[PDB]
Amino acid sequence: PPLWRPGRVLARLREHQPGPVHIIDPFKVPVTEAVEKAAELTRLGFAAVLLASTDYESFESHMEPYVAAVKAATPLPVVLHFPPRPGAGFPVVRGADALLLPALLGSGDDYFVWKSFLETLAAFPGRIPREEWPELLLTVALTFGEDPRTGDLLGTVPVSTASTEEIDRYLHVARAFGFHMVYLYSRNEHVPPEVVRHFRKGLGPDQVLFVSGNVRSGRQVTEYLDSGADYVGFAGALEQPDWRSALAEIAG
Amino acid sequence: APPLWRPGRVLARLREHQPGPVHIIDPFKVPVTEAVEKAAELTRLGFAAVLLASTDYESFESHMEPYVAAVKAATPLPVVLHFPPRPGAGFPVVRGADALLLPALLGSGDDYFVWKSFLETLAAFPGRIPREEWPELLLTVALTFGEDPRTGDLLGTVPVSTASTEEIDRYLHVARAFGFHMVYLYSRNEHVPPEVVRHFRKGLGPDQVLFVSGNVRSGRQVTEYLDSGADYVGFAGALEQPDWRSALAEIAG
Ligand SMILES: CC(C)=CCC/C(C)=C/CC/C(C)=C\CO[C@H](COP(=O)(O)O)C(=O)O
Ligand SMILES: CC(C)=CCC/C(C)=C/CC/C(C)=C\CO[C@H](COP(=O)(O)O)C(=O)O
Ligand SMILES: [Mg+2]
Repeated sequence: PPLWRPGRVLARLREHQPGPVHIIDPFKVPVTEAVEKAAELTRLGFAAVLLASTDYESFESHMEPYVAAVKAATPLPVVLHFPPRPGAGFPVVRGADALLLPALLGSGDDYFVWKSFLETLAAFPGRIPREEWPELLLTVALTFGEDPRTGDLLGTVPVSTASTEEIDRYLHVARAFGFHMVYLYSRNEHVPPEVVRHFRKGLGPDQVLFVSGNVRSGRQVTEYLDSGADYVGFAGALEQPDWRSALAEIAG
Repeated sequence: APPLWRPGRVLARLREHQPGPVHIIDPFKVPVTEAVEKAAELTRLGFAAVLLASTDYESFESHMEPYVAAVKAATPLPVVLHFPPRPGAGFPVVRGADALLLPALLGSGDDYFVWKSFLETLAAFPGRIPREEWPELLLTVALTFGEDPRTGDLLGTVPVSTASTEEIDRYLHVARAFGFHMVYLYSRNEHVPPEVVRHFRKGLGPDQVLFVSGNVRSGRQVTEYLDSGADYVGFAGALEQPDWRSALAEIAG
């Protein structure tokens, strides 16, 4: 089993053409609605389905059957993205194709910078046979704009864009440590397109670049893809009754 | 549960013990009876720990479990293992060791030796050894100085540039933000520059332990490195000879 080495999911993300990726928050979206949504993602040509949230409780009992219901509705890989908790590490369930593991390089708490990875692997394989574990996508995760919620929870400080000094240090780490992916996120604002370009030009060719946060239009998706993002994530735009119209606009 | 990667007793002792020399016994070259004779002397000098370390090893578990047990019966000092990892296995480990020094070779061109060795080692934990009997892990930034094709060929290391502080400062930023426990500055064929030691001491947090080793053969060298800010000054080869008692007395005095 690849585990922390590159596997099937990373290969699919590297070779698929760039595009939008819908993110289903499984603790806010009822499983029946997630299944209806998942059936549409497949038709649009998205590369994967991400299940992600800042908050979670009773993870294993909720997520194992939630992941199975989504997998029955779409052939796309199902990737989990959640923060770790001291004493447990990152949450995991069998059936997920991959876990996106964020190393929060801008956090003031070394647990969220990377020690969460050590706690997670110490606990591996735990309850799940090694042969059935999801693959791990080792990711540099950076936050942009004022965000006291993630700051309070994970210790993140917004990345300073007054110079490229801080991002240049993250680029050196992303390259030398052989991270698989970089995830640029803004909870309350927008990751700057020029930061996306700086990362695309500074990363190796096989390092996958995700951008998300407040993407609500196809124009925003296009601008980020033109700036070099491999995938543009969006969750909140579809957390409403008229999600089918919003999805068609974002994917158009 | 074992502290494992969290700070434990061995790190607390390294943090609080008086700075000084630390002898490193290569267990694949030094016979165990000589290691035991050495261990008794290191105890008298009040060194902080006994390191068992080597670039090379074979049949690790069967050789090291009895070797560590004999050294532990000879000294009350913590026994710390320091060896390179191997893809497919991670770092080598035996029960009985108090701690394993885990080197993140930040200057390597191979990401396995930069840090993925840590992921393979923890994945494999607990493995063949019960959780409660595992050694503590000392998370360490490991940096090499001077021409060294042996470590370059084995682990992908490139000598750290001392032409400016650009490279070193990036390693300090990582050492601090990632919360490494220790920094180990090593030169196989030359000497780590005392000024680099001082730059690291000034740049590290107060609880980050700084080790320097490589070609230390005299007490004057130990004093110079301790005066430059090293917490511990390692030495192996100086004692790999018949007149080791004289050499130890000169390095420790
Ligand atoms: C901070 C970090 C990057 C990782 C640590 C783990 C962590 C907190 C993972 C949860 C997923 C996440 C980064 C943000 C939540 O929502 C956005 C979509 O936003 P929108 O509703 O605005 O589209 C998403 O899932 O990407
Ligand atoms: C490259 C690195 C720092 C870590 C990777 C793992 C690794 C190769 C561990 C083995 C220990 C080591 C760094 C060097 C061997 O001898 C010196 C003492 O030298 P002297 O005989 O000149 O006194 C020592 O043990 O420190
Ligand atoms: Mg494990």
